[PDB]
Amino acid sequence: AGLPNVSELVDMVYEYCRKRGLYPDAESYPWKSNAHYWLVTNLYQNMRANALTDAELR
Amino acid sequence: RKAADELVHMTARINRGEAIPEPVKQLPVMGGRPLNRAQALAKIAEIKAKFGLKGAS
Amino acid sequence: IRTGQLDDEDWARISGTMGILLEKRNIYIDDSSGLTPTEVRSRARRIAREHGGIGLIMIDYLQLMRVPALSDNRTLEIAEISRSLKALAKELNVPVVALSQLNRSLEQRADKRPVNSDLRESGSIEQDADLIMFIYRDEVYHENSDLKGIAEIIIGKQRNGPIGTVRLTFNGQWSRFDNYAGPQY
Amino acid sequence: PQVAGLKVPPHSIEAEQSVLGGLMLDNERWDDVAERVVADDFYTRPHRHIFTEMARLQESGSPIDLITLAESLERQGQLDSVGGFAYLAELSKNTPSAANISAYADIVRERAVVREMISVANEIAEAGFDPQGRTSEDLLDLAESRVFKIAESRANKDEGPKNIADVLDATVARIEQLFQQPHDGVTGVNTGYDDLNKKTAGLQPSDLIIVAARPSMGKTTFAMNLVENAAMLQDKPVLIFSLEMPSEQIMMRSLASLSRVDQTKIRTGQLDDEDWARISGTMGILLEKRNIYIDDSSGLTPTEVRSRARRIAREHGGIGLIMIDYLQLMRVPALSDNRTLEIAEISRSLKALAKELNVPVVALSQLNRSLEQRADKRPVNSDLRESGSIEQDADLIMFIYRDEVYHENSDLKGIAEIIIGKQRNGPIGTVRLTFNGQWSRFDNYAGPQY
Amino acid sequence: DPQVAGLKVPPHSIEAEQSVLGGLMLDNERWDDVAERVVADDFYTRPHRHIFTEMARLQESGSPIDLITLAESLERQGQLDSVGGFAYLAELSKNTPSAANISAYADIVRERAVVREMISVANEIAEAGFDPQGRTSEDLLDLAESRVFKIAESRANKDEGPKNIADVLDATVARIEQLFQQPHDGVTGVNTGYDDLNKKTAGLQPSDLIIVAARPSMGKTTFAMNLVENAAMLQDKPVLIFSLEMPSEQIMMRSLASLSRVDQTKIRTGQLDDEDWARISGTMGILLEKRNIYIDDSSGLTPTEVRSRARRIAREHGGIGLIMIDYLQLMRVPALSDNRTLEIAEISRSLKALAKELNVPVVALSQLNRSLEQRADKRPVNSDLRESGSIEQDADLIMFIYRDEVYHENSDLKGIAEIIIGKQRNGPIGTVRLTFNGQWSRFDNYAGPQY
Amino acid sequence: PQVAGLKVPPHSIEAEQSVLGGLMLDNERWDDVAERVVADDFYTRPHRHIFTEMARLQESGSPIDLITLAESLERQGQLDSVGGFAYLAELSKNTPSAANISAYADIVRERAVVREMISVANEIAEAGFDPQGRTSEDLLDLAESRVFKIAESRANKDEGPKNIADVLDAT
Amino acid sequence: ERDPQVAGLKVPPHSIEAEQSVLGGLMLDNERWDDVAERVVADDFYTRPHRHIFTEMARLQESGSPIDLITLAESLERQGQLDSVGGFAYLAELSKNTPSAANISAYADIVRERAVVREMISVANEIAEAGFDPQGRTSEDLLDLAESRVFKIAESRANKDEGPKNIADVLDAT
Amino acid sequence: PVVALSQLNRSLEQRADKRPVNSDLRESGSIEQDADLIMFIYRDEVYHENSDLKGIAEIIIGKQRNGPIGTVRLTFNGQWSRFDNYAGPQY
Ligand SMILES: Nc1ncnc2c1ncn2[C@@H]1O[C@H](COP(=O)(O)OP(=O)(O)O)[C@@H](O)[C@H]1O
Ligand SMILES: Nc1ncnc2c1ncn2[C@@H]1O[C@H](COP(=O)(O)OP(=O)(O)O)[C@@H](O)[C@H]1O
Ligand SMILES: [Mg+2]
Ligand SMILES: [Mg+2]
Repeated sequence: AGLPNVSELVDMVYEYCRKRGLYPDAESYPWKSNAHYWLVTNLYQNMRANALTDAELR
Repeated sequence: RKAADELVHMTARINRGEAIPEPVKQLPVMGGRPLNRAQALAKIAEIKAKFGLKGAS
Repeated sequence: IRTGQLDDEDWARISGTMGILLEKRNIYIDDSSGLTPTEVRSRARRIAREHGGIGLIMIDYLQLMRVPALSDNRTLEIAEISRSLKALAKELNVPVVALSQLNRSLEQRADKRPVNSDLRESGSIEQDADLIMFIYRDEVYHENSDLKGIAEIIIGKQRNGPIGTVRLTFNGQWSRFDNYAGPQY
Repeated sequence: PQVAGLKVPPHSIEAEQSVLGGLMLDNERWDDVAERVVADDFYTRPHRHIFTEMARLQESGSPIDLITLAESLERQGQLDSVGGFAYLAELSKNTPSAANISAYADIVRERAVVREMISVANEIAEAGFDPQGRTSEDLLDLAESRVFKIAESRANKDEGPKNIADVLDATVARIEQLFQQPHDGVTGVNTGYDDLNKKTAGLQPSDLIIVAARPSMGKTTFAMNLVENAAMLQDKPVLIFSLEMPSEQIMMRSLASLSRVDQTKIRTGQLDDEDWARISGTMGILLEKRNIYIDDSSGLTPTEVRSRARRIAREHGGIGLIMIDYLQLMRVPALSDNRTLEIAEISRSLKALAKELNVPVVALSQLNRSLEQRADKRPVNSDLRESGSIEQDADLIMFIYRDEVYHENSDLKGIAEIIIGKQRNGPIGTVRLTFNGQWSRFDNYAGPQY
Repeated sequence: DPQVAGLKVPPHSIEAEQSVLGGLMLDNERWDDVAERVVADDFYTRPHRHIFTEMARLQESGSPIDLITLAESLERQGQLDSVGGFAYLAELSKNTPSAANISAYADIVRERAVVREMISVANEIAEAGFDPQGRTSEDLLDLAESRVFKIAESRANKDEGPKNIADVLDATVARIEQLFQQPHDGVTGVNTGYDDLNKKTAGLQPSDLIIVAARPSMGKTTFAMNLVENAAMLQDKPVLIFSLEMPSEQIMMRSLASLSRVDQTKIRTGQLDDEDWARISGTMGILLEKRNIYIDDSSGLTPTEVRSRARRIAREHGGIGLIMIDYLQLMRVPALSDNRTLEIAEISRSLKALAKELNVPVVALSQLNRSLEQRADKRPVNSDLRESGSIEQDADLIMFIYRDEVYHENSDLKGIAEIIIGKQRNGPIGTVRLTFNGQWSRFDNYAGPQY
Repeated sequence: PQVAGLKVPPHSIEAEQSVLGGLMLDNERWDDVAERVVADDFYTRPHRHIFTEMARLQESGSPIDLITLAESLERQGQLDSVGGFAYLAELSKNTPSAANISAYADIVRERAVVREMISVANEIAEAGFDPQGRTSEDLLDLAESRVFKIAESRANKDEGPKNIADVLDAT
Repeated sequence: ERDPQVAGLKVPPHSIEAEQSVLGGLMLDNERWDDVAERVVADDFYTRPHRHIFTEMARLQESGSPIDLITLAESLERQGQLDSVGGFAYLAELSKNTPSAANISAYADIVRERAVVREMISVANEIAEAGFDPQGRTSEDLLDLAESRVFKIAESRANKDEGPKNIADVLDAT
Repeated sequence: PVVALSQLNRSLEQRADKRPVNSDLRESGSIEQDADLIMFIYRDEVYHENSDLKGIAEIIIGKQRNGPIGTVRLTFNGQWSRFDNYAGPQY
């Protein structure tokens, strides 16, 4: 199971939310694997849809 | 939360015996029309001739 | 009928119905839009004058009628429409059945069966109407309803009689209401 | 009329008496009379009553001779109202049998048309003298509508109440008309999409159609695709009202859609030879047809829309489809104080226009923000807040939903759902389509169907 | 003598016509209001129609329509006698008071004209029906239809109604050819001065509504002024600014700092050396050579005033190239002060209508709600436009300004701002990075590495 | 033009023509005219356009005589809108050189101030007739603000867009 | 006449019904006078009889006398001003036709608003008329006249929120 | 004596206690002022099915010119469309 921890996942989400504005689509982002793609995208959508705070994000 | 409440209610009903009803459905739709364009046009013409004052063209 | 895909028995039934209707000849239809109460009264008077009276007047529906002098306030317009309809009904000595619509807030209540207060913006309608009937179909709101094909006519106000619910069978296939043959309580 | 005007209302008693007498004497000519004159074309009540009774007897399978007609009238107690057996015998006797009843029927037909035109003129004058709270726009709209009903259609009467015989004839005519041209399950305007045609039987005339979606869902794109398909698959003019975009951007989107050329290239001009050839072919087809009209005016009112639609119908003998985008930008100056009354008036006027011109009217609308806060974001009728009358008056309501708009992870990329929230004369459900935003196009869904 | 039984031709009012003409003579700025409510054919007497026609022609030529000018124009064409003379013109000038409700009189004239024409048309139709004179029924019906349709005539110029597809196709081909004639390097509208923004937006398109939104201190005013400066330098049409937030002097000081690339604090405190003075002199010389920037620093403006002033500027200087409003949270709609959502919807609708009418890009600045500062990611989204759903619905382009160093002192992106395209109606969406020089109150092209 | 009760906006075409002709004939007095009158004080579009072009030429370091002014206008395509070389020559010729342009510039002055005052009064009356949802207090505040702004230094009209020249002078 | 509404817009804004309601409420209730006094002035009344009645009622209130119908009628009769007002018949009509059980504050505000709007319109007319006929006045004189006329509208308050005071008066009070 | 019948707006039904008062004659101020006697009719069984006052109606005197005010209870026989004297306890 090559899955990141909570802190690594949150850091990846923050980096994605910083950098994804410079790419044509979410699939153009340099993903490490499919699990990272799904986790980061789902967290990003949930955060931007429900106005999650930092603790709620974690 | 609603799903949890519904599960609790359904489990309570099941544990008290009871029988889960089998929907209700709503009617058949029928069908079976062996009628084509020419015969239906003949029927329309027959109706027009019988009722006379159609004046439809 | 709408798509024209009928068979011989259906054509025979339609021919019989048309023959009966053409033998009777007592139905008149006016599909105008934006009618004022004055135009409705004038046309009803003309029909009664030409054919020796009327048996029933039907309007569908009163929300589409217009009173140009009172377009600013909807409540006054509805009150004027209801008053004019009552005056016409008393003048021609005929029953007048007018269709209306209900507010959206009804759909937010726990029970969606209509009440008089659901005639919001039309209090004068409740005040002036001799009979008020609400149509309720449970299957419209609930897909898993046990009352599919059953409709309820709820008498919200009868001036000279009782009130209650009457159950009918709804055949939307034929666009008809029929007597309810199920068990009665 | 003799000297100046004496027989001021155009009528001829002699022609009516001759027609009735000839029909009594020779029952075989009834059909020739029945296609040249109606009961309402007669001036006196006795003649209308006699003609109606004769029509009833003839269509019940009975002779319409003098004795049978008198017997039928006596049973219903209407013989005295007509004038009696004396008057019936006078009609039978005075008019000679050897007559050309077709000319008399045509004469009776024309006088009725002229008299009804005079009647509508009198109604216009009376409405002008007593406005009863109507503005100048309302009076002009009323006059134009009345005269248009007089002239454009068959030279018949005003709106009025109609007997069930005329309505039955019209229904039989509608059925025959729908049968004569096999459109394979399409009775209205062909939408160009097979599943939508199956669910809706095309866009039905005299119906109000609402297209609603959240911003950037493809509402304008879908409406323009419907307009293009209606123009290509029909001969009647198609009229567009656009308060949202200039006509040049509309035409660029239409070129991208029809020629299947990327819209960015067309907008920036960076095209190649094959794209130029496709655009040339599309322009050639469009200039060969010439049945699309565009009005990019801003601040439209319902009166302006109705007036311009009537003018177009006068110019080209009918319309095929009307499209408005969108109704949240329309204005009713007399009701600017309350927005709800303004929206209700707009919806009622659009429904009235659709009924009057016998054309489908498709009006675009927006939804409320709270829809985005639900667990499932697919629209429902209650999401039309501030527009309850829109839900009450619309004949067809279609919501556009793209899942990729909300979710980047969506497996339904390129797939759009048309959700029928209210179908008054048919079923409701979801129709799947393919969304090509590159060409600003919707296409038939080629995937598996459950 | 004519008693109460005079009911033949009631619908007219000479007093209303005299009031309208006198008010137009006394106040020429009301003409538009009169022009939208009455036409030359609504007047019952021939002299009044002639006067209105001459005044309309003079207004079209740009000349004033006061008493002396109107009389001199009439005397040149020899038509002064037909009106009634300078005597009648002077009588109209003298008798009409300045207490004129010209709009009400114009409406009264309009209603009477419509009623009278409708009655006359009804009389003509009925009299034709009573006297066929050999015409068939179809001819009479066509005559009646033509007469009834001819009544509705409005002073609106061409392109008022629907347009045939041939004309629109000609316009589209002309637009494509015009874009191909002058190489603007992928720019079809007003140039923004930034390469990446030009690539993503293809300039600021005419007839489009553009919204710029950000939290306070992000740089909305700075970015808007940079866009205005770039549009003014890269065009020839006037550029109009509606600054309800700042006085014109501070705006000009920021503009001088931006254009001359001099430190803003030095200009504010006056501590400038010789090179700075030379730069400022060059900038002022260029600006005074161009002369295409107009600033209006009035506060509490309604959309009607904005439309009127924009129309006046376009009329005086033959067109506009860009309109800028900063910001729309200070505009007022008194009739809808009770409900904020309706007020914002009306403002957005009027701005879109003005943008479409004048065929100019209109940029309007806006503010965001405080709740954005509580989310984990503070970059703006569309839903952060709370109370302004109509803004999201009506805007053709929506851009948000975000600076990370505002919220994070230890940010790694200091001096880097993001323009986030939250909604583009005719293009893609994404993030454009720029460099923020707050010293000069300027945004510049991002020269850093691009991913 | 008996002027025995006539209500005409205060203006004088003769003063404008004299000022323009004098500036055409003698470019040195331009400053003595530039301190007394602005472009907006002129009542006609051609006169405002001519004055603006002359100001632009003078502040760009160029003579503003008839030939140079006509050539500069022609290059921008605005010569036809002004009235043409015929009208420019008429302005140059009809107005005598021996004139006191100071008095005429002071005439193209306050007449515009009175016209602005009449405009403010008309705006106040129009706002009073059609409140459009405004209360009486709001109308009184608007009137007070307008009449207060107009009576302070009278730089230009009550309020509206201003050319960048005036804003640059203020800065 | 011959005027449905063509001459009906020369009339300055006003409301006779609100004036009559206020006067009747004052006649049939003397406890609310201050509430009326803080919202309306004698110059806010469009007709001379109403201004005279309000002035006499204010005088009686300041003298401590009741302001009922009988006392007001007697006071007017003694001064000989009863005939000018419209008579005891008109006074009784105002007292009777106007109900006592009413909210006089709304009518007072209505009377106040119409007076402000009418005075603003009249001041604008005067300013424009003076502008068209200078009669030798300079531009500065006309601007000063316009400013004084405009700001004299919101002024003319008897005693209500005296406003800013010079430091001398406040220092004397301290 | 002239007895004119009137009706009340729905706003009265927005209160917890729905018994009418004088101020409930809104939009009819002239009626309230000119009336010499004002009587409101109330029936508790209309609003509450489980009410204990079935067949009992209240006549409430909201304004009397020449007498007192109060509530009078009566029996309501809707079967005969009649009002009768109340035989129960009076309060
Ligand atoms: N040049 C383009 N390339 C690709 N897609 C585009 C382009 N222009 C617009 N779109 C798409 O069109 C959609 C919105 O279209 P439209 O229906 O005109 O807007 P609305 O739905 O607000 O009426 C957007 O979701 C966008 O993805
Ligand atoms: N002299 C200066 N040097 C550096 N930065 C400045 C200077 N003056 C202003 N700023 C920056 O400008 C920002 C606000 O500019 P402005 O666009 O007026 O804000 P708003 O977003 O309210 O329009 C502030 O965050 C401030 O850091
Ligand atoms: Mg759209
Ligand atoms: Mg700012």
